[PDB]
Amino acid sequence: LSATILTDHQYLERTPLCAILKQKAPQQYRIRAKLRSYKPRRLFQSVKLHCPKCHLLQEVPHEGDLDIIFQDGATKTPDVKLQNTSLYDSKIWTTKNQKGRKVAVHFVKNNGILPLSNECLLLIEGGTLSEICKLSNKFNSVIPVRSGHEDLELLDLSAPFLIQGTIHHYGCKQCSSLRSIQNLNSLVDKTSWIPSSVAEALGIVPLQYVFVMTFTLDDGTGVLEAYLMDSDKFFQIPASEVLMDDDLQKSVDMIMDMFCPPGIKIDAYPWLECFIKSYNVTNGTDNQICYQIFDTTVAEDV
Amino acid sequence: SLSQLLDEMREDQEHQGALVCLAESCLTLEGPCTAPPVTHWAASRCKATGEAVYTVPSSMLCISENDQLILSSL
Ligand SMILES: [Zn+2]
Repeated sequence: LSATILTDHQYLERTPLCAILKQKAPQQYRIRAKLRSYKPRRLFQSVKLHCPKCHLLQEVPHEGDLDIIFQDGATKTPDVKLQNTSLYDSKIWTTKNQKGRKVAVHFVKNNGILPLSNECLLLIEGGTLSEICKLSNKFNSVIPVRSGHEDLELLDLSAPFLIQGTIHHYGCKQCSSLRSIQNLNSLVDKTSWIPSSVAEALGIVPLQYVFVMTFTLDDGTGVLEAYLMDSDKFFQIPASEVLMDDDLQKSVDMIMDMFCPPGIKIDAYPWLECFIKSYNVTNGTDNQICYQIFDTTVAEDV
Repeated sequence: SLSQLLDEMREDQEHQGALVCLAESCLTLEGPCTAPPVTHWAASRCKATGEAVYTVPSSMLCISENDQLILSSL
């Protein structure tokens, strides 16, 4: 008998939106209203990448842009290696019929021995996005790299620094000064590949996939513009994986369709009992009151 | 016995041989390499050429430090 539930703050009492809109900020309330309006109307452009430190909001790169970057990466031949292969082994394929393309797969060694594919870390040069995709769905980790002039270095941070399954991991280009691949030796846990510990060893500060949405709620006393910025709590759908799977993309399509069924009246809309926080934003000596949605998630909808 | 065949063999190479192997299973080194799959969200992100796409200024989401200090009260 309510479409979204609070995950905390259930001792509070419901505040009407007319009372909130004239109140001082910051303050935290408990509301329940109906979703009259929301942006974007096109949900595929709701997934962005928040940098947890510098609070950078940016777009998840396009897949076609990813496909071009790796297609362009196929060039000449690598830097081989050197007495450097103490951390990893290697195997260079020569391709026929592709302008002399020669990929370089490098297998990270666990304490000196090589592991199984389910706990291995791959290092590719000149791979194509599709070949990157299928490598990721059988191996544990795939880090696309290039041959620097001394040691293997990462790509431009437009391309992910880590790929495990359907999750591409991006580092913030503005607050992450890189360390090169041979700093992965510093890991004490070289069987479990924690993206946070790979990013830390590389000096990469990772971005966060978060759904960014704007809601126009209405409880009958006034409408409110509540922002929704969350990673994997609200929809119970991880924003890290959503752009790589029909089933999760489809599932958030129908959840918004039950919040706001387009085609019928708002009389038959379900209530959204949310917990919001108000705060003061400044754009000069401008001063707005705006509201973020917290501690809320859908219930019984999978 | 192939179960036991693997035991009496150099672990280095069964690990070595099974790694470069699923890896060459994934590469398309024979001619034109294939085209990656697209899900219906990715295919329509490449045709949102009109307006400004939905994105909020990070000013409106980054809660101030001094208003967040207030927010952990009561
Ligand atoms: Zn940053």
